[PDB]
Formats: sequence, structure tokens, C-alpha cells
Amino acid sequence: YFQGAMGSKPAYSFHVTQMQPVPFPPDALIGPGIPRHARQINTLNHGEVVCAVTISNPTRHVYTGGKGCVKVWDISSPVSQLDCLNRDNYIRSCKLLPDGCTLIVGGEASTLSIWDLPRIKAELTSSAPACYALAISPDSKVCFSCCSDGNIAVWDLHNQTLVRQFQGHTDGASCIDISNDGTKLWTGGLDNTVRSWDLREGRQLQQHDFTSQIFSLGYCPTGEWLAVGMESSNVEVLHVNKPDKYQLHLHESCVLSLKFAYCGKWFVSTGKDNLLNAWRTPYGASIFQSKESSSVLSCDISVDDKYIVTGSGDKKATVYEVIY
Amino acid sequence: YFQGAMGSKPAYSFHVMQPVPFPPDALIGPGIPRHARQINTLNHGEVVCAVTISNPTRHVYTGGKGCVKVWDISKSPVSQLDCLNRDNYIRSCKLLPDGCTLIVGGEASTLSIWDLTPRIKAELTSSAPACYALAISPDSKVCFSCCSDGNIAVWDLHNQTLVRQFQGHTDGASCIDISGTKLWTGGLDNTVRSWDLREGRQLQQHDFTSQIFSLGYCPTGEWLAVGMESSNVEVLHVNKPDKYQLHLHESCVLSLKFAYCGKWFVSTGKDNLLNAWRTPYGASIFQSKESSSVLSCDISVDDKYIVTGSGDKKATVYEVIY
Ligand SMILES: N=C(N)NCCC[C@@H]1NC(=O)[C@@H](NC(=O)[C@@H](N)Cc2ccccc2)Cc2cn(c3ccccc23)CCCC[C@@]2(C(=O)N[C@@H](Cc3c[nH]c4ccccc34)C(=O)O)CCCN2C1=O
Repeated sequence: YFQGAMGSKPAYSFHVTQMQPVPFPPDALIGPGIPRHARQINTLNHGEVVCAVTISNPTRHVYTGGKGCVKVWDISSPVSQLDCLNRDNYIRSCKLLPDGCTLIVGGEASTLSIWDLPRIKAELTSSAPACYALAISPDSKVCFSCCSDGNIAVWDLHNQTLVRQFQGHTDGASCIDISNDGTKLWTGGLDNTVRSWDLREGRQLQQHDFTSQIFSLGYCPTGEWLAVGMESSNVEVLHVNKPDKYQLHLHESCVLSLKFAYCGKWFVSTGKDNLLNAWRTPYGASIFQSKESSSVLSCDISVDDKYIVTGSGDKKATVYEVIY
Repeated sequence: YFQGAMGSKPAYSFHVMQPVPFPPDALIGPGIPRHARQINTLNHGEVVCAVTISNPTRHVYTGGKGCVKVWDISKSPVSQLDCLNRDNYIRSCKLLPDGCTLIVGGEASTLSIWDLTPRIKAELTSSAPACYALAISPDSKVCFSCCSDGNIAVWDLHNQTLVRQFQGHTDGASCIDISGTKLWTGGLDNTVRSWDLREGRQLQQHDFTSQIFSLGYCPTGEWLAVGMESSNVEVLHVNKPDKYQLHLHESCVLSLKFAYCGKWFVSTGKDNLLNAWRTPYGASIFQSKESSSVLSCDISVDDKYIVTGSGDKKATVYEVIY
């Protein structure tokens, strides 16, 4: 059993309009659905840099993406291994379909493997040499892939056919999220921009320009907010429509992953600086911080918000139990 | 400017044991500090055993070896009060409500009464070889002194005469606080005793597993906080059987002081730590690590400042930030 203890830090969360520190409301650090802390419960010794992590629904299995393979762990040694691509190249993203019987694996290879849960059901073949990020539509019919050439590939998962290729981003598309169904696509890139896309009419809506590259992004499940993890080490929380934005300074290096909890009240960000930071939506009050042994490359939160899994540069994954 | 950031620790606050589930106003609320910022260092040069702050806040009084130093906190002392002799420590110094008088107690049979060039107005002479703690009545007429022999001497400050000597403890009386009808005293006999000030007799007795070094009575009533030799802080209800046991010290809890609003309190240890706690279940508000043992503490009447006395032969002034 653990108990809260209040700390303070020099001003790290600012309102941008020029910067002014955020005066936190009383429900910033404590409230229903607000975690008190995160407790490490497992270490998954993958043995390769873990670039992608996904948690099963219901929570039982953890999928870790390393060099050439996906390892499946029973969190109640791997229970199985999924060989997807050349054992010299990294898996960059693996997404489960809502039901949980299908897994889509992307990486440093031209093909996306669709696994039945195990064997390869099908293989979508792209023109691009690599996939850096994947997103599945809430309806489980479409898959969005962020290509190395900056394009966004739109796949029809039923017929295993390409439907379209968005304008993307120049130099590479690094991250993706779907808008609370499911008409807007948000992508980030190495061209210092975040772009929104009309999924019904098929093309670009908005463009947010930044001073550095975007490595991660998340769309708030209760809507309104988009959280952006940058090369600069800053996290920016922008309103989709309003001009108000927050700038968060608790990372000392690149913000590599970002994930909102399903209730939308809080989110996590992970850095090259060994930190997993939990933040209050939207002004970024610091809920908890966990320091790891190496760079934290990827993260996932279970659909019930009870567990967090992180992928590490120390060639492992860590499972945390979120304590309320 | 500073912003709050939530942290967690393995269970350190228990209901007497079961860990305390904190309510939402435990770590955040009006009158609950966010943090404490060091603003001054007072280089006394002797271990600072007693610290008291003027009302209104302007001057801080630090008690060391045969010397009280006066500091204007608005880095060098503005004045010095030499308590003869210079070889013994000042254990307690309490100002009278107005602020023009200072009662100095310590490792000597006499209590000096200073007029505020400052001079010694009078000297109350006790039979005991030392005074470990002082408390002044709200009316400014009586002074209670905790003697080394375990007795509680009651002094009439106007006539400089002893009125009575309470049974005290079977061993030394180390600490004291006024409820202004009930006196609470702690001792080296592992007990906390309450005294009827109107009838002049002993009301209650709380028995502990180790010696009591410090104690405080919550200004809004109900709670008594006890700092112990075991390193534990215990918060006992005056009437109910419920009690809290706090474990954030690794060594003797040497001083303890409630904020005047009664919502929070501080405790200091031989372990170099200053801890701020939520009344009554002891949620950890802030912690400050010092360079040496923290022997004494005071909080200003407005709850804006904390002063601590250190084993590193100095005092530190903190500004409490809300
Ligand atoms: N050692 C092989 N086979 N992979 C290495 C690929 C490394 C990866 N960089 C590309 O994807 C880059 N692409 C490549 O390097 C290609 N050789 C991949 C490829 C191999 C084989 C076939 C086809 C393709 C493109 C890229 C460039 N940047 C990107 C940002 C996000 C997403 C993608 C990029 C700009 C900033 C790069 C810093 C960053 C970063 O900070 N990396 C971290 C974490 C990290 C450590 N090891 C990793 C392995 C894979 C992915 C990430 C990491 C670090 O070094 O601390 C950011 C996250 C990914 N990353 C990389 O350096």
C-alpha cells in the first residue's frame, strides 16, 4: 500500500498566448479517476529494443515489438513468438483489433502482417520501405499506416486492398491518432507539422506548425485536446478549435511516446531522458513520474485504465499497475 | 514561481495498524501550503536550541550557548542578549503577546526576563537545575516551566513568585502546550499528562512505548501531536480513542509545532528533516532536508514563515507559499 505525498517543482506548465505559469484548479492532482501512483508489477525481458507495445482486451497478454519479432507475454518467459519480418529490422507498431483476435504489425519492412490469434492471415504490401506508426478505425474496417516517404496509406482490412494515399508530410510521418469516432485523422511528422485529415472527403483540413519535429501525438478520447510530443523535449496540449495551448516542461530529452487514458482525464508521455510522466488533461499538472533504467520508447494503457506498459532502450518492457 | 507535483511513498500514516485512506482535501485546499522556500540563513554560531518569532513578524530570536541573537528578517544580528554564563544552552525563549518581554529558560536554575539597550528586568529562581520547556498563558500573567526533576513550576510573572509545582512526571518534563484551562505536558517517563489549570490537578494520562521529546495542541482543539524518541509522530484525539501514527522520521522527533489555523503542523528531527503534515491523519504536505539535526522550530502567527534551529549552528527562515 502507497499514500500520496505532495511535492513542488519550479513552474513546468505554461499557458501560451508568450508564456504564463498555469494556476492549478483543486482537481488538478487529486480526483475520481485520477491515479495516485503506478506500481511496477512485471519486467518482460524481450532482449531487443522494445519499439512497440500493446495490451490485450481483456487484459491478460502483452505484445512487445523488437528486432524481427513480436513476443506475447501472459501477465497473470513469453508464451509465444510471432516472426513478422527480417530478424535484423525493428517492429515499429503493433495494433490489436477491438475484438482482440487480430493483430496488425508494422515496421522496418515494406509489408504489414495481419496475424490471427497463431499464423499470418494476410500481408498488406506497401510501396514505402518502412511503416513508422499504425492506427485502426473504431469500426475495425480500416488501417492507417504512416510511411517513411511521408505518405499515409489507407487500407481496407476486409479485402486487404489499398484505398488511398494521403499527401502526408515531407521527410516522414512519425505518429498518428483517430478523433471519439472517427471522422478525423491527426498525423505528425519530421516536417515540424501536425495535420488533420477529413476521413469522409479524403484530404487535409488543418495544419499546426512547430519549431521542432513531432515524434508523438494523442487525441483526447473525450475530444477537444490534442497532445504533441516533440524533439525539443516539450509536450504541447492544443485545443482542436480554440487558440489556447499549454506547454509542458518535465522532459530533458525527446518525447518519444504519448498516450491518453481512455477516460481522457490524464495522459502519459515517455522520453529519451528515462522518464514516464503522467499528466492531468489539459493543463499538464504532474500526477506521477516514474524513472526507468533507459530511454522509454513506447507505451500503451489498457482499455480499463488499470495498466500501463512501456518499451525500453534497456531491451525490455515494464508493466505497471495504475493505483487509484 | 512553483507548481505542485504529486508523489507517493510506501504507507507512512496509520490508524491505530491500518494505513489511512486520505480524503480529497488531505494534500490540497485553502490554507494548505504548496511549498516552503528558504529565504534566510541566520549564522548564530552555536547550536540553535530555541527559536521564537515576533508578532507582528519582523524579528526572529535564536537561542544558543549563553546568548540570544535578534534578527531583522525584512543576515547579521541587530542585537545580542548575553545570558550569563556563556557555557550553558538556552532551551526555550518565549515572547509575551505584546512583544516587549522575553522569558529565557535553559541549562541553569534561573529563568531570565528580558526587557526589549535591552536589559534583564528580573530573574525567577527555581530549585531545579534546568528548564527544558516554557509556555505562557494567553493572559500573559503566568509562565509554565518544565523542570529537569519532572516538575511543572507555575510562575506569577507580575510578582516574580512561584504559585505551585504540578506532580509533573516520574522523570523529566521535556515539553508543554496550553489548550487556556488545560495544560498538556510530555516527559521522559513515556507519558503525556493533562492538567486542570483552574482546580490545579491531573486530568488524563497517555502511556507510550518510548520517551516524548515534543508535543503540540491543535489550535482549533481536538488533537494532540506527540513527537517521540522512537522517531514516530503520534496524533491522539483528546477524548476519542482514535489515534494516528506517522512514520516519516528515521530518528528522534526533537520539535513539533501546529500552524495557528490548526490545519497543518511541522515536526523536526535528529534525521535532518523538517516535515509538514495535514491535521489530523498526517498526509505529507512538504519535506525539507537540512544540513544537520533540526532541533527547534516556530511558525509565525499569520502562518507565513517557519524558522528552524539547527545542529549546524544556524537558523533557517522559510516563507510558506500558498
Ligand atoms: N537500426 C535499425 N534498424 N533502426 C533504427 C531506427 C531508429 C529511428 N530512426 C528511424 O526510424 C528512421 N529510419 C531509419 O533509421 C531506417 N534505417 C529504418 C529502416 C530500416 C530498414 C528498413 C527500412 C527502414 C526515420 C526517422 C527519423 N526520425 C524519426 C522519428 C520518428 C519516426 C521515424 C523517424 C527523426 C528522429 C530520429 C530519432 C528516434 C530516436 O530518438 N530513437 C531513440 C529510440 C531508439 C533506439 N533504438 C531504436 C530502434 C528503432 C526505433 C527507435 C529506436 C534513441 O536512439 O534513443 C525518434 C524515434 C525513432 N528514432 C530513431 O532513431
